[PDB]
Amino acid sequence: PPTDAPAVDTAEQVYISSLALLKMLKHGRAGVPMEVMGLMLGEFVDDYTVRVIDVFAMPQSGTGVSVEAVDPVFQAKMLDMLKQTGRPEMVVGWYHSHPGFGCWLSGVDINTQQSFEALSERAVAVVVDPIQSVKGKVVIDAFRLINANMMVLGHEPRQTTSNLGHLNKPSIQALIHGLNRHYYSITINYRKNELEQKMLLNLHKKSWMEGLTLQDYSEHCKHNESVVKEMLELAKNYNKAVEEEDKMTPEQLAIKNVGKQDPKRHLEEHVDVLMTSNIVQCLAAMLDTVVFK
Amino acid sequence: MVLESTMVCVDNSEYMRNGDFLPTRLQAQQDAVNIVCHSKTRSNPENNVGLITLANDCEVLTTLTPDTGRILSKLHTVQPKGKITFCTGIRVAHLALKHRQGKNHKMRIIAFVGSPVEDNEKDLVKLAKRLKKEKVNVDIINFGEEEVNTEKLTAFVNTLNGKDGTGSHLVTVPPGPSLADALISSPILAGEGGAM
Amino acid sequence: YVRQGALIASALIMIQQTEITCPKVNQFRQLYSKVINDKHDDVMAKFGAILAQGILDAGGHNVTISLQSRTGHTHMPSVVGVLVFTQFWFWFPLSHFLSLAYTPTCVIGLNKDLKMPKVQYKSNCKPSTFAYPAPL
Amino acid sequence: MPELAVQKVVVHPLVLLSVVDHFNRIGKVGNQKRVVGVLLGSWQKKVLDVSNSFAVPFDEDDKDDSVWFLDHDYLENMYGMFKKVNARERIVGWYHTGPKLHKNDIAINELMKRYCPNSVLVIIDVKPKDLGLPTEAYISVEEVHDDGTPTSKTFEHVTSEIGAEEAEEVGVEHLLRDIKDTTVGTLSQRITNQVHGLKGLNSKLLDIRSYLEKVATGKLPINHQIIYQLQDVFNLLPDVSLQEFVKAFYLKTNDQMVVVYLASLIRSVVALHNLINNKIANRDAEKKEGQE
Amino acid sequence: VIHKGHEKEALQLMATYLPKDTSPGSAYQEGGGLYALGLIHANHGGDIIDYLLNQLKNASNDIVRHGGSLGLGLAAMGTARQDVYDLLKTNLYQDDAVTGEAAGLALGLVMLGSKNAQAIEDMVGYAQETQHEKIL
Repeated sequence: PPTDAPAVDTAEQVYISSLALLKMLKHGRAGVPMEVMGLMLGEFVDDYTVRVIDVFAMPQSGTGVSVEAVDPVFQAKMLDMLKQTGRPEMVVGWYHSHPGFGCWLSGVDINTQQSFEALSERAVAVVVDPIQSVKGKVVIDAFRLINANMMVLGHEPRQTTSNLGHLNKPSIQALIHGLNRHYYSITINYRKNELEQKMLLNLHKKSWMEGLTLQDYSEHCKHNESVVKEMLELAKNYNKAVEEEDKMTPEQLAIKNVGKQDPKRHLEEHVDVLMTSNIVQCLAAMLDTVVFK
Repeated sequence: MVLESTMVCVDNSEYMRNGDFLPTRLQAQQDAVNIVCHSKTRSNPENNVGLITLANDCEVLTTLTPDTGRILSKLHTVQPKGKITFCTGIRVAHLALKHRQGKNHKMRIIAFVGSPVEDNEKDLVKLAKRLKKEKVNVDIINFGEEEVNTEKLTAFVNTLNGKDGTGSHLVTVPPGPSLADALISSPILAGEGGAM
Repeated sequence: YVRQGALIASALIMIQQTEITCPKVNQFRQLYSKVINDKHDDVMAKFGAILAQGILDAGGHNVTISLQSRTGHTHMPSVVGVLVFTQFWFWFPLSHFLSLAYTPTCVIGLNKDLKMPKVQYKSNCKPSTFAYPAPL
Repeated sequence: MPELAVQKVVVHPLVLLSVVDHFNRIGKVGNQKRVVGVLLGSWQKKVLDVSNSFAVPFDEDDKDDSVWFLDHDYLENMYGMFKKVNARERIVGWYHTGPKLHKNDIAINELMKRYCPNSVLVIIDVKPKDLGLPTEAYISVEEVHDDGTPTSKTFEHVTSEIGAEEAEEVGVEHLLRDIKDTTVGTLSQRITNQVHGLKGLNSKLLDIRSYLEKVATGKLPINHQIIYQLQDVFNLLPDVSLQEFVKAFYLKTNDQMVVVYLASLIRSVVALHNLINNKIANRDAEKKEGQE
Repeated sequence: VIHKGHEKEALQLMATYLPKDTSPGSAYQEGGGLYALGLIHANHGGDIIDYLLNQLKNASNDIVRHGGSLGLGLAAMGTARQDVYDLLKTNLYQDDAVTGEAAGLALGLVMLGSKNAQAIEDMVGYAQETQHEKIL
């Protein structure tokens, strides 16, 4: 070469701002049966990092992911309406849900993204599973198609851009020709602002909650009554368990899972609710005696 | 011309029920607006036309939009009532001109006025200094309010003209029956060179 | 990706020290080749298994890692030598700074006139602790 | 309202994040400014569940109060844009980024009311500082007064809080694994509630004290109503039935201990039996530690 | 690295991939050339500091200032030389993906073992503005 040759190598990452993610989850779970889709608005820094700052849905038809209610006039109209708010943003990608199963791209899925590849060259297709994502990590990947033609022509070991890694499996269905023929795995990050963090952190307005109140003292004796009688019932069975365990080997006390009502587990289960209650039950009365003295 | 942001200021007042112009000054006001909007959507192919009122607490009935058809359809339902104000109206007009698609449009207010103005000239020529800062053009159409009024608006439109005679001009409409003065005194051919 | 940090960690731990008090060096060396012949170990592991051998034999069994001088002093080229090699936090070609903590510790007899002597050293011990690889 | 058609306004976290994102959209040199959006939501009882919101171009003079602009046409376009994406999303109110109320607000409340009666304000903060929730909800009602002054559009406070869905829950969950709050167990959690509660009463009372001190001197015309209510406060304080109350409160405590005693005792016995189990497992592990 | 130890003849060995005698073709082998030259002449830079300063001063490709910063920082390593510290400082005030990574590292190398308390309050402040996983 007398001049540089085409290049691609890149550890592509997506920042999804704490705002966006919540909208993708919510709106995406709206359509468990018929998955929704949405445009992704934000900026595009250097060339290693997509910055999705915000998203907004698109309408649909009533069968699935049609692109006859993915009107060019919808996204046109909206883009102008968000310029007049104060968002000089452009389309960077398109996300949808594949609820209930693995974060992969289907034939129509692939094909669709191909259109966002002609219209624009920088497109990440981001995937959210509002069902499985529940509680914990939040299953959410990202994918970008890869030129299958160039792969056939000898650039098959030349679709390796320099990404980091962490391995997947259940989507090896279409990821064995996905990761290794049709698309690949981008990696996801977040940006935990301190203002958003001090905002969400709020979940209780207590200046009228506990400590300025306390349950009804006839509602509270009817509670103790019940528990401290259940104590008796469990107690008896507890003696009957302490005679048994002595005369048996731990394999038979191991598989003892018929009527869990007998053992310690329920005297602990109780005492920690009872106590709790009551202690504090306890302090609440005293504290108010001085506070509103 | 260049693409511009036009703001039609129409007035509500008991004075807008005078037979001294075309049947009733109400109806006649409507026709005049209908021509000045249409005539500034053919000068440029694109041009945003507004429509606020100048009475009570000055209000917006339509924001900047290119459809003359909305400007004519809200305008049907006004009513002659209240006492106009010039201050409140102007100042809401800026806030309406800032918000627009595209920042290459020019700021032009087409203002129709029609009842004695009760603000002193000292405050009006402070607002005209703030408009001089904000590069706002303003045409004032005296559809009435020239014999029942000594024009403070003269010192208003000369506070905007340091040297430019198009920067701001106060257009008059003779108070007779004058059918033919509300059509030629239009701001697209009274106080500028263009007439398209 | 923990394996990538425990193969290279071993091959740094052991560069031309052989069977002196750590006989494990034939056990780990085997293991550096165990996972090059395999097509069942991840690329992000293989990359750390190639260097496991590549630094071991570094310099022809002559250079070693030692951040301070045997005189006694922490010389800076070595500190940076293993500080910007270990670092792949985001950049992959940072794998040459390991030539600046490489030192060929050898007695370099220099004659009174800054020229080359001929003179040798008695063995106070057998050639097994002397060592140096065996090409096979 | 007197109507039982409003009471618990419940705002989901993504709204909070949405207004806090809107406050930095405008945020160039137009910051230090009230910014306003419309609240989309659903509701069917004493609730106004807020879910979605989107900024509306809004301006406001910084010394006048009749010079405010709000692109209601923009609303009648977007409102339909979002309806076309989710049915069941009427306009249940509109939010105003604080820091507190402005005289101008009532005006706005009637240019938003041309859509939905019952519209509410939801003052959200752009600065974490309060220890209660940054979400106060007001309604535009009107009333008559005993003094004989003309009817007015005031603003009346209704209780507020934030809730969630599974989606919302999970996203927030995910965003607070840095600031862990789950290491803290039950018992201590509620002691926290009872100290953090005094942290509220303290500053509320403090605010009333600054107000009373404000009218007494450094004059600020008296509003008989405030002082009225402020009398009911000092009649309601628990006092006049002192001796009897004492003799009873002591008794109910006595009970409370009786049951704590029992609780801690059982707890002890059970833990001790646990210890016996450890010792015996240790002996039988010592027979294995020998052998070969 | 393989030819660390060649001094007056290293410019010639690397003259068949270094710029001028070699085409602008693949700026990768030009940037890599400069980086290599900083590896050969690491801590002893004499005429080579000037050579690399003329290679960075007239540079117009991003890859050349990448590998180039990596060579130049090594040749002037442990030194002060306020000229090269400010050239490499301009690389960082230019905000370009792969030029600012290598340039940042190279400026930490130019002032190695010293750092003026002014250069710190320079670099940390510039780290508050910037945005990147490589330059930052």
